[PDB]
Amino acid sequence: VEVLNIITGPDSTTEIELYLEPRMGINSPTGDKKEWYGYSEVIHHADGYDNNLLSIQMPQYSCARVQLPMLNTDTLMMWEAVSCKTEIVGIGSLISVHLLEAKMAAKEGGDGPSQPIEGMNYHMFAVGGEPLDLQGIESNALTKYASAIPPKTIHPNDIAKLAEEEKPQLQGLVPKAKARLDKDGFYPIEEWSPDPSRNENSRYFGSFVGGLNTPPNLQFTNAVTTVLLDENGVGPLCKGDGLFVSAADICGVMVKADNEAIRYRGLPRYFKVTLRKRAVKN
Amino acid sequence: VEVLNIITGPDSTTEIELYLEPRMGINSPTGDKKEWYGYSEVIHHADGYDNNLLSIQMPQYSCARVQLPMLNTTLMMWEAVSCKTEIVGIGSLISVHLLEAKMAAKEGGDGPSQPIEGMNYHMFAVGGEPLDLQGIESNALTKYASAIPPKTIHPNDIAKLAEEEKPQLQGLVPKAKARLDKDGFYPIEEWSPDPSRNENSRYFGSFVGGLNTPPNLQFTNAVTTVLLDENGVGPLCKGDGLFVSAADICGVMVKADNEAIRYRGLPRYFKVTLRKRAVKN
Amino acid sequence: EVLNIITGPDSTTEIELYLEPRMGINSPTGDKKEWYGYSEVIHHADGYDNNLLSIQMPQYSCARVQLPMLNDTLMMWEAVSCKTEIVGIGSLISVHLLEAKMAAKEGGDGPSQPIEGMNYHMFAVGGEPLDLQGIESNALTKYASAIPPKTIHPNDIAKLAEEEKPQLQGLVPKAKARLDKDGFYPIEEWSPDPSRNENSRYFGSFVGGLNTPPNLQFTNAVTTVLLDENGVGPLCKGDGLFVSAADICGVMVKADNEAIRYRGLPRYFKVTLRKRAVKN
Amino acid sequence: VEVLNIITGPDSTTEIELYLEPRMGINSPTGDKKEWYGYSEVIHHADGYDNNLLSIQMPQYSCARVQLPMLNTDLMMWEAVSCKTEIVGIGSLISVHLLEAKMAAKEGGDGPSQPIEGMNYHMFAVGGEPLDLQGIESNALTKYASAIPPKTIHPNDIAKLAEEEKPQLQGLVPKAKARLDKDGFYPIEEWSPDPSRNENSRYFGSFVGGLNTPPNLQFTNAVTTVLLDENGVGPLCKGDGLFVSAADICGVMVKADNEAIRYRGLPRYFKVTLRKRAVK
Amino acid sequence: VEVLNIITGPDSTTEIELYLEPRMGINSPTGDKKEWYGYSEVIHHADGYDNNLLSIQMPQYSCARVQLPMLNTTLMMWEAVSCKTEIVGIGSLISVHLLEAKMAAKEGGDGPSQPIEGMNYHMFAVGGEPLDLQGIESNALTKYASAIPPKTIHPNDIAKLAEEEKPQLQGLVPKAKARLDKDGFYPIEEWSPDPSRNENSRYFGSFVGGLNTPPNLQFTNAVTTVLLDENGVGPLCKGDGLFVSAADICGVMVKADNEAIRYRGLPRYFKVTLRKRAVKN
Ligand SMILES: [Mg+2]
Ligand SMILES: [Mg+2]
Ligand SMILES: [Mg+2]
Ligand SMILES: [Mg+2]
Ligand SMILES: [Mg+2]
Ligand SMILES: [Mg+2]
Ligand SMILES: [Mg+2]
Ligand SMILES: [Mg+2]
Ligand SMILES: [Mg+2]
Ligand SMILES: [Mg+2]
Repeated sequence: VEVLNIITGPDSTTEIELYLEPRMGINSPTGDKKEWYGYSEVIHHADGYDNNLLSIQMPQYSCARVQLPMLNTDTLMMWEAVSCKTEIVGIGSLISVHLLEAKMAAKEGGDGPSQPIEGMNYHMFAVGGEPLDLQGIESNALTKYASAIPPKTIHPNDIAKLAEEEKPQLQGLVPKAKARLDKDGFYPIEEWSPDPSRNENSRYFGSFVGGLNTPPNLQFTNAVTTVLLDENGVGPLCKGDGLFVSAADICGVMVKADNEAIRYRGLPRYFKVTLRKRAVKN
Repeated sequence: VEVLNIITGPDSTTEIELYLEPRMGINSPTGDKKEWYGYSEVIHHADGYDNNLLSIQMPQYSCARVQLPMLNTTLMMWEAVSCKTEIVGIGSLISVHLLEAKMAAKEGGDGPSQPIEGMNYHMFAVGGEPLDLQGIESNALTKYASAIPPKTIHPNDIAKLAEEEKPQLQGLVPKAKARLDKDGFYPIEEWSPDPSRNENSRYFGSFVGGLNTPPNLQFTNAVTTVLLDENGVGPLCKGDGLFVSAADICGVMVKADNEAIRYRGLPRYFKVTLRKRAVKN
Repeated sequence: EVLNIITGPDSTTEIELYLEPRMGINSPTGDKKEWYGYSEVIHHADGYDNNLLSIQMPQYSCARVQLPMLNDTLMMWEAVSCKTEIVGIGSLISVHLLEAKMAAKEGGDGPSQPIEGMNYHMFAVGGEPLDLQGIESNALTKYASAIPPKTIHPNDIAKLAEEEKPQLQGLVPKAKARLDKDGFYPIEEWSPDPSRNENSRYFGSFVGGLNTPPNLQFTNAVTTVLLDENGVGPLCKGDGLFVSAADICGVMVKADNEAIRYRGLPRYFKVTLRKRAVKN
Repeated sequence: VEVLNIITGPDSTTEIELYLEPRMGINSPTGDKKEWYGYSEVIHHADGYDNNLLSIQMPQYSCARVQLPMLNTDLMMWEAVSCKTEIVGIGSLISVHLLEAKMAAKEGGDGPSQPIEGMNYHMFAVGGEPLDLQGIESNALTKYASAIPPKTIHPNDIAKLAEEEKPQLQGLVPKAKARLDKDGFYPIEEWSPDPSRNENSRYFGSFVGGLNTPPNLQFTNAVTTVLLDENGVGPLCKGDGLFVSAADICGVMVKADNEAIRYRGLPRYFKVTLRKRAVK
Repeated sequence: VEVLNIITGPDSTTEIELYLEPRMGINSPTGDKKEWYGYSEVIHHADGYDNNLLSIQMPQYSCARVQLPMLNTTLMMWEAVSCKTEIVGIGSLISVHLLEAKMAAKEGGDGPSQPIEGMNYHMFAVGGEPLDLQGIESNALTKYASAIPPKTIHPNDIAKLAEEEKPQLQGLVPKAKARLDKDGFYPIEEWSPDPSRNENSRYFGSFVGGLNTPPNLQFTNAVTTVLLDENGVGPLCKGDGLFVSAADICGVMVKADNEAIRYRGLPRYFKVTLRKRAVKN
């Protein structure tokens, strides 16, 4: 669409708010594993080699489409996302040093606190007028993944369909390994990144701090607004009067006392997005 | 309501100042545990599983309401424009002779104590009404002690989820909402500022986790925090009250005899500048 | 001589590409294809007890992109700005890395050590190949030779006698090259040359050590401006744009002997160009 | 005071420069302990419990009053506008041959010493009256030695709480207030700048704690600190006195024989620029 | 000199570029120790106590005077306005096969070497005359070796304090002053830029200490450092000389056999832009 003038006058703006709950692999507070909702299943070093890596061991992106007030119901209009407030909620919970099943931080014979949540932090949020474009990669192209119908997750080679001999290409950049973030708890973080070659109609912001013992470093405020306008002053334009929000917030890992295996911990993300009416020509 | 013009002229502005003392769990310098005022009770890895987690083992938010000069006695409200805030007693964190603290030296050494280090949780807020809180749990089935009168409130006190439903609290339970309306009552480990409310508050928060992290803190009187939003409107004080809230966990001390920890908190100063703002009811 | 910016329709263009990492195993083909995007294993005495191999030496990526052919006024493409991203940062959360050391005590079943340690990140956009300056940490390191050569070393150009090679631990002005070949110039021997690169813009950071947490951001909301203090960006000779990159994201540690491999990630570039009038 | 116009003309500005030497506890290069000037006395975990903690084990604030050119000879005050401040001798922190310092190597080794590292407390202040101080105790019942005359003042020297009320000092005791009116006298561990006062002072402070943390310090003559408030008004010098205050704990050394520590401080330079301000 | 107008005209500016090679102590790629050019000699904890500390064990400041085009053949001086500067060879710091370096693995492993890490000291200066230095000692009674002719100069070489007064040098001795007037002669561990002088120089310094700290270094040709003071005046080049100074310790290597260290330095590049300035004498 050709983008024309910002529409002025009353009822020219609106605001939408929502939460994305974390999809760390145990994605429902129902069923056998409900006690660990908001965490991954336990991961051991030879998972994906000695056995098939399960979807419940692979933190995934969160996403939602929000229905906007129907436009075009004079001038053809679309909702334009201009700015958002986003917040990781429950950061205070990460002070706990009495984590159930967690390794004790003390010498043998001590009675110390648990190790708290620490280690790799992966934080991303996106706002767009259509689903977020993803690019696939593998750290280990020959990782063994559990297979189900219906699929619980999608892997880059499910799309790229390289033969065993060509799958090492996935440790680099395989142009065919592309997808849209159209399903919540379905695309693993460890295999999918936002695609900087697309996303012309989305904005995304991410940080990663790696390692297993690194201090989680997180801020929270309602005083900071993220501007979603591009260099021409145009924000994401909401196709079908739909706003698409995407998130991933791995806040670290817990370490299990009995075998020192880990689980990822995620927190919910809040979004408040401000939108204005923009005139367009088809 | 509808905000109109900033009121100008003589006595159109005012300033308030106060201290919030830390509520790390031992919240009074009186009684059995008064020696540990400004610290938590000792915490061990199985507390809340093998026993009931005590209110005194849970660092809590500080809060106060400050009465302003009464207005309307043009409708007018006090509008908080800016504040100076400061953590006081940072230099006390240099101590390497902490009472009962683990020695930082090999066996047979005479080294210093481990100083205060590890997880830092710093938050201040200024608002025209109590700060909105959202409940969470790191572990939904943590066992909590029940004191008389009750010393803390927990998210499930409000959500009233059945034991099979409580794992919802590891995510976002919308019913688990409260207002920061009592000093030393809302635990930091279960309550966060609610970003879905707080339209009339400003909050600023930082967390650095782990047990060994260096506390990293600045102090100055040369920095002003602006409380105005994108429209140039600050918090509007309902009932001619200003609400201030804080949490400042500065780290942990480690006990020599069993390597259990206590949180350490420091007091926070606030100076808030306000101006009269015309409003339409 | 640089004249006015060209105005009007079709006065600008955009080009997009990916540079794949060249950490030493530079092809997903042959005996070592399973470690594409990683280096060969490195041990402390490699380059002393044996010849250091090209596959053990992370290298710069580069490509030349053909622009729309230009040519009233003579015209060059001028690189104004770019968006660049490291892609696949999410893959660095893996704690089940094949052959990696276990992060737990003997008798544990803990996760693998994740990728961590030294990060070397550089990107460059230029109207001609990036100028490089040669150095050696250890001037007498032994390097393997092949024909065709898999890498070029500063002394291949400087041609110092063995007694003079210690000069390469400082600054040897003759040890200069141009980044004209992808997966050829080792990071550990070649730096962007600050005495040239008049027609190139480069940006780099290094955080060293073997245990350091990788610290990486990714966004599409940040533009890097390529204009100099006079408002002139890279001017594209032969209607070619030259992009260069190095992204060492850290190392993996082998369970067997605690030897390491470097890990690199691909880098995306989008470069916005405008027509600049020039004279001669 | 009601503040009026800046006074312009010749002789309307002046510049003050001086050094504050560190007061880490060994506050003089004379006497039995002179070898450790610029360090604290050694500190053990049980000091203040098993024995009385000494003034020489407690880093203290540095301060000076500087007399300015007298005004209202026969209403004007000096206004501090800006300052350049520098920690001098930062290069000395590279030493890995510190006297009596723990060796950084395994038993059997001949490694370097541990260098200065761990908790860094850096503060400077410029004001037109003494810096206001608020008292606190990390441990309210710490036992302090009493010298004659007194070498330090403690918060309860002013608050005078009974031993049963002293745990109040682990929070905020409003009675525990003092002015930084004496060099090498106010312990950093018990006194902080009082943010409820200091309306006529500007202070700047950074702390990074722990025993293992790297010192992180900058030095330049290219940065000016502005002392003006939101109204463009700097500190106004009461009685034509400028007050400068500092604390620069750069880290600790570890003793080889018992692993006890001494704090190490460095001297701080100030250049303050002042102008005449009319006042009612 | 009273400073007047910037001189405009076609031949009113010039640009100089040069390298300063590192003086970590082994200061020439010739002689017995040429193999360790760009490093210090090995350093042990008791050096300067059980023995005389050698000049080759003490990182030193680099410096050069560049001859500018002669002016005054009305009265004029070269004014340094801005520079680009760069640490060259940062990529070399990825090496984990350092000759003679400690293995980063358990006994019986075959791990990589420990790479260059630990203390980073980075300083550059541009002046119209030699940089002013202030002397200090971490340990006033360190024993310095005394070569003929001297290979370094020590603060007490200028302050001439008796042994009983030398502890003054752990603070600030006003007499301990020098000018950075010789390449590889002034140890970093004893000499800092003098902030009480250097009215006609600009210096920029950073230090990160410890033995295990990751080097943290950037490189670009997109960053220009402005040398103009508050008044818009850059350094004025006395006798038509430009004075550049540097120190770039990038970390230490750790020896396998006894875990003694060597410092490692890298070369620094300078491009300085100068303009003609009128002055009055
Ligand atoms: Mg490919
Ligand atoms: Mg595109
Ligand atoms: Mg829910
Ligand atoms: Mg809301
Ligand atoms: Mg040379
Ligand atoms: Mg040049
Ligand atoms: Mg009190
Ligand atoms: Mg006050
Ligand atoms: Mg002196
Ligand atoms: Mg001076």
